[PDB]
Amino acid sequence: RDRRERRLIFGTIASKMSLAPEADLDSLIIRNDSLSGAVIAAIMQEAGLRAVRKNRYVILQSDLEEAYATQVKTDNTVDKFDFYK
Amino acid sequence: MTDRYSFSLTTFSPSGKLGQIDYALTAVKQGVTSLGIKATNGVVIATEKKSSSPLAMSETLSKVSLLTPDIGAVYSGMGPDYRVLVDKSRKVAHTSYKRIYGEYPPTKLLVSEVAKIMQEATQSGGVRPFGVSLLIAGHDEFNGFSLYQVDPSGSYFPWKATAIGKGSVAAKTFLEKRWNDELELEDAIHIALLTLKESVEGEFNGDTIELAIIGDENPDLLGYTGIPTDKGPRFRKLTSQEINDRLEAL
Amino acid sequence: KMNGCSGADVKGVCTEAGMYALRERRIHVTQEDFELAVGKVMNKNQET
Amino acid sequence: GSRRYDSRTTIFSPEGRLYQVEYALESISHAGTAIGIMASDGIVLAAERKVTSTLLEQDTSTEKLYKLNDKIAVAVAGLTADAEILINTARIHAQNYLKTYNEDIPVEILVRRLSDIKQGYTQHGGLRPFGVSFIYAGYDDRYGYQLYTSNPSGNYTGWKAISVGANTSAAQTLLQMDYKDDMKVDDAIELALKTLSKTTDSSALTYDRLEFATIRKGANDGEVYQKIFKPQEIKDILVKTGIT
Amino acid sequence: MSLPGSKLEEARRLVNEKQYNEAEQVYLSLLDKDSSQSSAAAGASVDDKRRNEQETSILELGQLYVTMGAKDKLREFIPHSTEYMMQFAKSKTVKVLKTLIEKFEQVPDSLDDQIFVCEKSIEFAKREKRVFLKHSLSIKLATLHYQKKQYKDSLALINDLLREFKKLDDKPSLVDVHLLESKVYHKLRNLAKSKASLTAARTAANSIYCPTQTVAELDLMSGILHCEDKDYKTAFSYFFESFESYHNLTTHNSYEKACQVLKYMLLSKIMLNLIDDVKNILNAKYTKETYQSRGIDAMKAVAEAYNNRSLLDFNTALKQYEKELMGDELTRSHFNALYDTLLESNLCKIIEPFECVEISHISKIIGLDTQQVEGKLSQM
Amino acid sequence: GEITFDGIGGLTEQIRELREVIELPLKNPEIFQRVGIKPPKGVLLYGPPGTGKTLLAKAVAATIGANFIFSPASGIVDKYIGESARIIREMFAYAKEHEPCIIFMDEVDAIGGRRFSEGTSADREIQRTLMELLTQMDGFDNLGQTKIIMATNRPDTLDPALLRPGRLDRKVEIP
Amino acid sequence: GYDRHITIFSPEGRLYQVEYAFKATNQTNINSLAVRGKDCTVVISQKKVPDKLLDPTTVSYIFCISRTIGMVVNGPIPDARNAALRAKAEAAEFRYKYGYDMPCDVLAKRMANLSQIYTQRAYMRPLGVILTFVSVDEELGPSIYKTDPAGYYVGYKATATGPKQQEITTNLENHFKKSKIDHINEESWEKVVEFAITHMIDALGTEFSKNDLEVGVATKDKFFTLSAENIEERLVAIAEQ
Repeated sequence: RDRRERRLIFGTIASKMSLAPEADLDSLIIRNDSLSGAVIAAIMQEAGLRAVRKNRYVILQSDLEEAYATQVKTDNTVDKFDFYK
Repeated sequence: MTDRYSFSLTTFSPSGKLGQIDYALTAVKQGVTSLGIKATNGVVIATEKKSSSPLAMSETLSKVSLLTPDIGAVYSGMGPDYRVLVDKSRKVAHTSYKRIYGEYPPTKLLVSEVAKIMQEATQSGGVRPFGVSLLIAGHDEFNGFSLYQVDPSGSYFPWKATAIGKGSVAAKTFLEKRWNDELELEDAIHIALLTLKESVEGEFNGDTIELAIIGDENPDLLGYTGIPTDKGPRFRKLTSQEINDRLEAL
Repeated sequence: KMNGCSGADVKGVCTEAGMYALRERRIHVTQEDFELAVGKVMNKNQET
Repeated sequence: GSRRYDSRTTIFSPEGRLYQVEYALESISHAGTAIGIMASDGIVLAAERKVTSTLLEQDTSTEKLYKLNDKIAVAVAGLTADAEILINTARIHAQNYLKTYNEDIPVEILVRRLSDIKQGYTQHGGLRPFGVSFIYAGYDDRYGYQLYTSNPSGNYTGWKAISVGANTSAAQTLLQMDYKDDMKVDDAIELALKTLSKTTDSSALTYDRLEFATIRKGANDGEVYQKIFKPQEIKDILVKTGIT
Repeated sequence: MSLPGSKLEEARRLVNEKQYNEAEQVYLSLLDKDSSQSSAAAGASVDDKRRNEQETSILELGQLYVTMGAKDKLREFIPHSTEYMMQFAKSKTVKVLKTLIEKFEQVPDSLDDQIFVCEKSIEFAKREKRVFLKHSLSIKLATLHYQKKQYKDSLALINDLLREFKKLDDKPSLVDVHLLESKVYHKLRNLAKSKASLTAARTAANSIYCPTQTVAELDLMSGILHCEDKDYKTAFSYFFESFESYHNLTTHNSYEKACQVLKYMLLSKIMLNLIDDVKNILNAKYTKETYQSRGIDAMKAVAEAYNNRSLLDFNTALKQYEKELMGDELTRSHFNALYDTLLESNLCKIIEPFECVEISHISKIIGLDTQQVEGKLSQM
Repeated sequence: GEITFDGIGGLTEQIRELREVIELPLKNPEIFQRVGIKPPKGVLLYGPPGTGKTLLAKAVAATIGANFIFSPASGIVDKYIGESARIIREMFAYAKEHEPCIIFMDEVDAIGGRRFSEGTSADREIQRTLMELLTQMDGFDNLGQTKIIMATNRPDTLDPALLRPGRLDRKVEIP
Repeated sequence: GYDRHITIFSPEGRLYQVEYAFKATNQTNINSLAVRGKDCTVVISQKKVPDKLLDPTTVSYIFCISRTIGMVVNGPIPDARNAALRAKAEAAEFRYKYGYDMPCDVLAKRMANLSQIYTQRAYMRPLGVILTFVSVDEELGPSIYKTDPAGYYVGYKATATGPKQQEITTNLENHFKKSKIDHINEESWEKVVEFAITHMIDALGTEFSKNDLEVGVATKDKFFTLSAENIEERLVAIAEQ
């Protein structure tokens, strides 16, 4: 992927959802590496799932960052080096 | 899956190639990525190192060791496999050569003896093959600079540019099309840093990256002065602090 | 220009040659489109 | 039948032939096609190489052709790691004869000795046998030039023009059609390059992947000399024969 | 001094200290004056150790000749270097003659001397290295026709040489030729040959290598083709990708090349009409790269005119900034599109109620003259 | 439901986050419509057998008000021709007729697994279950008024194809 | 498992004997902490309290190879005592043949090379424990080298053995980041134990008494293990500062 090329996915999903003006879209394109639109769409969708937990219809910057750490990796077996080979 | 006879080192493989050999490369492929670039005036090697815990010491891990002052080495794989192999390889190099010809072994003789231990590891029963792949870079007065890719099967072949580990196939196409034999060592260092950076972009500094080159003699590393005849060590391992200086000029 | 081209690859390279003609909006396939079509079928047949 | 023990060489197969020898012939065909030529004035050796990668250095490395002594040079086909064990063993035993009798070892003695060394693993002990296709090329004062081939079964057979590796039956027919009883040196070189055109999968017939060595009795002072021609000189004879 | 290495460092500081005429005599004293020993092939002095400092001096002096008006002398100095090609740097004319022509690209110069030099030294003995390298000097000729604004001679030189471009000379040279070929049909309003040459350039880009300026131009030429085809969501996607490559060039990038990219990125934002994202480019110093002027700031007022949808503020900044804002040819095609877009939105407000209203009352709602409204309204 | 909140006590921190993505779309579907997102479908509750599987099953349906559907995975894979094909369809048809319902399962480790290439080898009813459950939630018609619940010992014993986003968005361990 | 019967790399490129070798390390469920002061190295191991039929004083997870050198083993006990007697043999034989103090770098490297010999022998079981060697070097100073059951050894600023190592590293990473040093202040070795106890309780989340823990102290040319009464004096010394 590319930093600017992925932004087409970020900007498209963000147009169909409500986001605060303090939300930084450049922090997602730099940190994410080799990911598809399905993972990106789950980030903005989790932001709404984190918003309904707080009973706030407007997604703020806090709900955007808290939703990124959950959807960044779906693999539970990662660990780090714990099991060699 | 099919036949265990391919896995048994005392039994010939029904498929024509020992399954223990092909799946040992998978263990090497699961490891980190190590590569090398052979030029006319020198050979550069670069690899990525295990970070482990955030409190782990980055200066403890050294993946580039010293065999002879004219020959370097780099490995990717298990920790003890390289240690036990080279600890015996340094003894065979001294006994079969330095205790006979009284010098440091050349490139063709040293690499041939390293693969012989892997041959016995894949032959005698009960001894598992090594899970490491050694990329040996050296310079002599006969063949000159040489870069040999040593596979755990025990078969070595010369390579101008090669890579091992998970990025073996990925960097092989890169190093083939990017690099040409007519270039120098200075351009080889910059290309080695760009290809290795593609493996992980998190930390490219000298803490997780080791860099070493081969070339002419260094008078500061000889340890003694007054003899013009004996040249200094041809191998120079760059300190992690000096690696960052090369990265700023990349 | 090729080696051991099967009957499936002949119909494939002719299909590729017709794709470059649609981009040029020409009912005829020019000789330039064949050189681009042969280059694709050689790499496609080389894989696997 | 359904019950087969391939683990130990000591267990006899229901058919009577060890299965390790059956599939060892496949590993020979998986490697490059090597063609030996036995002539009256010398021995012509031409063979391809298994590695097709351009990054590998084929000028300074020989995967098949290896020189045992001045009068004997052999071409190995099989596992590379298992080949160096038998190559060094053949060179140590060849020097023991020269260290004792102060003479060059005949071909028939070296061929029969190496056949039993490979057979010793299958005959006794649990060690793995090494399937390898050997091309035996040498000269002596007894029978003259002798061309022998070592099968994984552990025996040897005399041959005039023989090929191993891929297209074994295809290359053997091409050599016999143009075969000559005298086998002129200049005709044997053109016969090798002509057969390697159809047999090898590479139609361009690159020089870097070829091993060209020619033995000639008409050398200086009437002696048998072995010269290993560099790949740069291999490209020259391709133009003379009409390949390029 | 009387040393080849001392005259280079000493005369470097004498340019701003006194003048460039006295410092020029220092380099000329190393070339013609004295320096004769043994035998060598040079054409001015005689030595094997003077070839390094004399050819380096020509590269430094050649840049000062075009700036100070000495180009009339420099054009005849290059063909006199033919004798150096048989000695210095073991032939390799591409490392000398091509660099001397490159000196004319940085400093603005007329096309009379730039074309004469490339067709002069090629006729001398330098053609021995130019046998297979004749494509290099041919590309420099076709490049000079772009400033001439004549695409007939540039296209003729390319087409006749296309038969030798496929695997007969230089493999990566294709993308460099196919890229410049797309600019030929771009001004000719031909989208069939422009997209075809760009497709062959982008497809073969993975089969060969290109420098930083060429790779970034592949996206610049791809995104500019989305102006007439609309689809402005993916149009700027290729514009910001090229800016990342142009930002790291620094000195390698000029002021005009980076300023046009800033105008191309803001152009797609106006067509897509995003008010929050158009000002973030000028606010953030990373994407701005410190480029601001009257015409650059006028582009923000164009996007603000779409908010209220009025032609009063649209034509106000259009006629006042026309010296700059209207200087670009690509944006000029979009000015009438934005003029008709804001006008059509105001016309629908009149057409929505019942018809049969005074035309003079229509011009008062639009805000222009009666003759100006009747011409544009009847056009739609 | 049946089981009350007093038995599931101690999970309140986790249950509070689960009720927001479950109880809310069942009661007022217009909450997430104004935000522009979609509620999750699958929620994985895994732990020791018999501990937390029965309690959390009937407790969620008690607080929401939706009917309790218990359809264990042990009623799927058998020896029959197309059994798992008609089990999910009839289960989807029952949830389509009555909106206020929530489907619960048990012992889903036997119907899962990725094999190697994610085909069928000597297991007939496993692959038909893996694909059909994927096509119901990601298809044109999903269950917005019905949530799919699965129970197993460990999530690593299931098929990663069903653990991807779009179907199962929640992994909750029962300690 | 057709290929599972033996110890080889398997067709999946994964060693299944290492899979159960790491699981045996947590069988005892003992959490230890190893920290290094400026001039000193202090290690602390959790001492489990069995029933009245056993002596807690005799129970020790930290073995003394020689002076200044110590070994922290977390895992199966029968493999710990056999490796403890073996590690001491290489320490004494190295001081004879080479006549030099065996450093913890080579001491962890020798066990790593000896671990492959265990895997090389099909009739011998590899070490299923966690070998953590600490000492004070004359040149490098305090150093920690932990040998994994697979033979990996690398230096650690502050290491740990247990399931809580993830939480132990987090609290100790920000502590060394603000000071930008890997050593604890208060060069006096008596005060170093105060921090080693403080940072461990907050990391593990459970406070322990003198009978639930054991504290080793490795100084220059001296090594000793604090008794039950000396550990109680450490908790009292924390309040006095």
